[PDB]
Amino acid sequence: RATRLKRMSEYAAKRLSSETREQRAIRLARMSAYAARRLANETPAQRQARLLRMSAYAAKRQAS
DNA sequence: GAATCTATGTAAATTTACATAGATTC
Repeated sequence: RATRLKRMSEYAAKRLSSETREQRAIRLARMSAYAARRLANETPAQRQARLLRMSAYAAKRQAS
């Protein structure tokens, strides 16, 4: 696992550092579309858990 | 406070694209 995960991270990082502007823009656009649909399709339970995590993070940022 | 976007990790189909956590933007 560690040997696989380390090598996976190396491959990913290597791809990322060599991305063209266009490749990065595409990847980010796809991620923002993915997040937006996840947000659109959230259940009431998922929404509540998310808002609680976000308030926890905000409080944490506030304290440091 | 909450919407929105993104850096990071890695499950699943070497490379894609998913998924989470958390950072930014409003």
